[PDB]
Amino acid sequence: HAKECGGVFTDPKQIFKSPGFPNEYEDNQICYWHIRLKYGQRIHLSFLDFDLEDDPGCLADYVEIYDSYDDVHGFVGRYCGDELPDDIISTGNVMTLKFLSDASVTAGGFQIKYVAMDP
Ligand SMILES: [Ca+2]
Ligand SMILES: [Co+2]
Repeated sequence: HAKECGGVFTDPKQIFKSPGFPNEYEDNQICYWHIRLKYGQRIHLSFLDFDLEDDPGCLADYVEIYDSYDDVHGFVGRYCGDELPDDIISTGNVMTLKFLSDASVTAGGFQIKYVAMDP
């Protein structure tokens, strides 16, 4: 139980896993993680593991990161393949992660850490 993932996260620190990790993710997976810390705090995001389906535009499988509390504002990047994306630091107290896999081809998945940064 199961292909369940995401929600809102307000703790100082957490490691997000792709559903099933360390098993490969499944097809047709969508997950949203919304990080919200205290006003004045920022988010240091780091990639422990990253292995998704690869294609030139990441049109199939991807993890998207937003420097905001939605998946509309402050788009920082879209990632796939087996390269570890560089660390991401938020400009504010909010960050949004979206994972999507399409109908075919799976890979190892990911573990992504965030930690609070104080002023
Ligand atoms: Ca796929
Ligand atoms: Co606007």
